[PDB]
Amino acid sequence: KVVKPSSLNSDKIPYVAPTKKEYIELDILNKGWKLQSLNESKDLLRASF
Amino acid sequence: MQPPYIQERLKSLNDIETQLCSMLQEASQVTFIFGELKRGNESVKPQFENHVKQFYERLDKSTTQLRKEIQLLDENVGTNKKALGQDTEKMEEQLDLLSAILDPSKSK
Repeated sequence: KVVKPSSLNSDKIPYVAPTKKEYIELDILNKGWKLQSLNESKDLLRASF
Repeated sequence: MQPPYIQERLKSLNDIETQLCSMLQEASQVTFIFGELKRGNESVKPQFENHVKQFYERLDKSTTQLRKEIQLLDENVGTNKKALGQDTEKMEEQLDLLSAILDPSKSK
């Protein structure tokens, strides 16, 4: 009822030029969240056991 | 009481679930130790090998013994009945009571 649906149309945008800046931090911080997940994994398993 | 064979069968089964409980407990300690191993202290590193080896050897032989029990089930096949004599034994005891009634020197 809001609108006749033709809303989403294909479009093109270029990929941002890569560098050392963001991937290394992205992956080390992913390491951080997965070390977190390991910690809560161990804690939950200990509580369950 | 039950014949002995059933007695050692139930003892072996009880040993089986106690071994399973020990396996679960050792899983708990190995999960515990891996956390600090990931933390970064290498002192408890030697204990890790021992814990893993004991965990695996506890997991294996328990299942092996249970397999032996299930195998025993295979050859144990072929290897109110009491009522057939029940009245008789009742009969016996009743007459015994009469004897106690019949002799006044034993009613003390």
